[PDB]
Amino acid sequence: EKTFHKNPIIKDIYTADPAPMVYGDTLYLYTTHDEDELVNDFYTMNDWRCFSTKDMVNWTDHGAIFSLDDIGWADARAWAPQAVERNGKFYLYCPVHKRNGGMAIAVGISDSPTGPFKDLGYPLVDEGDWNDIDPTVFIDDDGQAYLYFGNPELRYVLLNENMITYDKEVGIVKVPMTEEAFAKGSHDTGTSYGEGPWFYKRNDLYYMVYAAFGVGKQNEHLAYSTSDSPTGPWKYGGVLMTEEGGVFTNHPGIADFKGHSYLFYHTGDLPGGSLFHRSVCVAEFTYNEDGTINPIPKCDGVEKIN
Ligand SMILES: [Ca+2]
Repeated sequence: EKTFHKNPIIKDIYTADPAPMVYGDTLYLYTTHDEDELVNDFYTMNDWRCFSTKDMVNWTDHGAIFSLDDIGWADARAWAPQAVERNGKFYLYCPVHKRNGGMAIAVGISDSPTGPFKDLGYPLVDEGDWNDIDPTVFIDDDGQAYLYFGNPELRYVLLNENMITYDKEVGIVKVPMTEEAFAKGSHDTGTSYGEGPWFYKRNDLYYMVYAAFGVGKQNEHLAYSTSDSPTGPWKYGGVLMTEEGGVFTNHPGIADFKGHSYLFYHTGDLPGGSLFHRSVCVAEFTYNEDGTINPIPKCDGVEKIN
């Protein structure tokens, strides 16, 4: 019986920007995909992948579940996604380049967590600028869903119950980009907030985890902030994972599965790995009693769970 799985999770394909979703007895891990053959020696990202597990050590590869070619209005940049389930359907939020436009958020819909996903037909969020990447979605206890996104500015909308529209009266809301919320740092706002927001609630505390840029630093680390409310005010928490052992990017995804807590992240540790050929990894961790989280070291692998 296999009882351990050594990182990186998947070894025959380069993956990044992990977004776990637990539904019932199964954890589904959605990722971006760094092509084996790079175009112009640079990031080459066309489709999204899904890998599932029932036990954290045996993984099933579902291949491409959605792609830029499935989105009629988008031409480039299959960037960090997140999926969510609601009312018997699965929604995949994907940041992409809108042809002849800026960065927009697509929503794909499927009756299955492993697709194939069908694009809505037009963008869900489309402000005309280049900020709105790396969406994260969470459905709160009161039934209100939120969609956060952005680099270098964190923004959100209130998603409606159908998950394919948002409240246009509230519109797109900007988060104040303060040191109080996101620490001092080297990103465009002068705070450490970078990209890859990951929004959720656990035991009456809300969390915003993100890729971050420290003062005087070039590479991303992972950090987090907290709030008593889903829309703030956000207060800086601390470092969740340092840059050590990583590549220029890191990107967080957190899930509880069968009573255990996991941080998914990425590195360039696969054979032939690099900043453009990444690999998703996972570390188990535990929360402090007061809801804070100590820094998580990079991890050799995880144990089977039941
Ligand atoms: Ca993400």
